[PDB]
Amino acid sequence: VRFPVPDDITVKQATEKCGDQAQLSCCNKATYAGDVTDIDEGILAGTLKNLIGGGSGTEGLGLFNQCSKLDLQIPIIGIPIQDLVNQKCKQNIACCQNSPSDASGSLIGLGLPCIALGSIL
Repeated sequence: VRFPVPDDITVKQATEKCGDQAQLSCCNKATYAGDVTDIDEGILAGTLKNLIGGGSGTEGLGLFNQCSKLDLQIPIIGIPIQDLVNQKCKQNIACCQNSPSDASGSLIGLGLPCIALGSIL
């Protein structure tokens, strides 16, 4: 992971940070679009930009493979538990678009389009 997620970010906070259409996912393999030439970062950035809203961090954007989604813990279930993403994950933590579109989604199923949360800070 080139852009690590702050250890003090809970799974809930991380989800809020990446937007309502994004969920944290931990992938064992990561391909960044700017690191490879056969992938157009501009296309991926276009769709992922919707999750960024306002900011810049395409340097952590690309295709993520061998990934598993992180399930949200219950926000304050009586006990004030602060479930930190780095505490349950030892894999590359990224935020993935939970919107199946036929543009930059269906015809590029070589991996999961996601962005490293550390890139959007």
